[PDB]
Amino acid sequence: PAAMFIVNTNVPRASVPDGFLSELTQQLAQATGKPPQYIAVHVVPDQLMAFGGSSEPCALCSLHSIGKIGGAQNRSYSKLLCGLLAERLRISPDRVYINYYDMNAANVGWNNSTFA
Amino acid sequence: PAAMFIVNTNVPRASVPDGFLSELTQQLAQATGKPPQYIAVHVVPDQLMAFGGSSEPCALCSLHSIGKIGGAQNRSYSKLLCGLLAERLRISPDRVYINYYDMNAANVGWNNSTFA
Amino acid sequence: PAAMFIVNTNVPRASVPDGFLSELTQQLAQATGKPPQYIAVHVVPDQLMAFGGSSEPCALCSLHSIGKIGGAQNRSYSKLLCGLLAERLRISPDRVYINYYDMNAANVGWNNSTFA
Ligand SMILES: CC(C)C(=O)c1c(C(C)C)nn2ccccc12
Ligand SMILES: [Cl-]
Ligand SMILES: [Cl-]
Ligand SMILES: [Cl-]
Ligand SMILES: [Cl-]
Ligand SMILES: [Cl-]
Ligand SMILES: [Cl-]
Repeated sequence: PAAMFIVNTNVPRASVPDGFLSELTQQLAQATGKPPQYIAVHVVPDQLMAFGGSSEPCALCSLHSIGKIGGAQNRSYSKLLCGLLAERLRISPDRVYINYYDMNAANVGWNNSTFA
Repeated sequence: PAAMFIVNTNVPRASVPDGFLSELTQQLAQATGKPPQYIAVHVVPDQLMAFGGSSEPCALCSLHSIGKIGGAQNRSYSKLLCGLLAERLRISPDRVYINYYDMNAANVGWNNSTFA
Repeated sequence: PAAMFIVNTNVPRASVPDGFLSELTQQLAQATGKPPQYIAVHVVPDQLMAFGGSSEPCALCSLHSIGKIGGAQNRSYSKLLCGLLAERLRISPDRVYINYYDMNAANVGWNNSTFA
């Protein structure tokens, strides 16, 4: 099992609250049902980005996961993650995209091998 | 509908025009047939990169879109995007890769939900 | 053909050895059997990341390739790449993920066209 979440945003680094990586780890572990040991997170502030031609605060994110991806699940993840970006980074949820990827275990490397 | 274009390059931030993200937004809106509101753009300069073993200017890019991806369309997008990168960032078109992704609406989160 | 490898890490830039990009290019050319001219590499240090809730050294990587991706092949790449990250960046192999992508030629743009 593995899942990784990346958020790219134009919000300044100083605006990312202390503990944000830990919150994302914890809340994604809950949402996906995976042990937090297997969750990786990456937050990239201060980016040169635009959404709909506006450079107001926005985010482009991805969640790659071995399983636990699907229509209803992804709706739930989007409510969780957009809520966090709004409440913690002050980004409007209508200025967030999250791309979701269901990875085959054979296509995820870890510890000198793969999960297959 | 949604599309997102990301360009990672070793060219310096000062060499990225201030209007580039808007230029990309408008040209991609035209190319995909989508209103510009649905187009997001992310440019990442000053990267540590090599292309073919050389660190002359280069770009690694991706275009993710809900639909409007396919053999012929992608041939056309490559001309558009190579043209823009050549003119505005001074990158030779033979030092550009663009990975194309046709996303299912169910796998694109936006505004606390997905597009499905 | 085409292949591209990206490594995102929290390790500082100063700890990435001189010659690291060239080592990645050459080792990936050997591993994939593709000429180095077709291989692009991208290293992104100093990132805000966590792996398993910890911000000890870690890496999130991806290898996109037209072909040369599969169960056994990916195991082999993971041993190679984790080995390099361990010896050169001092990152433990159990704090590395590598996502592997077999791209269709029609979905890889280069030089005003695609590979199809
Ligand atoms: C024949 C073309 C499509 C090709 O494979 C490439 C060529 C030619 C010169 C064989 N150079 N090159 C550099 C980076 C990526 C791809 C290529
Ligand atoms: Cl589901
Ligand atoms: Cl996969
Ligand atoms: Cl098409
Ligand atoms: Cl998809
Ligand atoms: Cl294989
Ligand atoms: Cl593909």
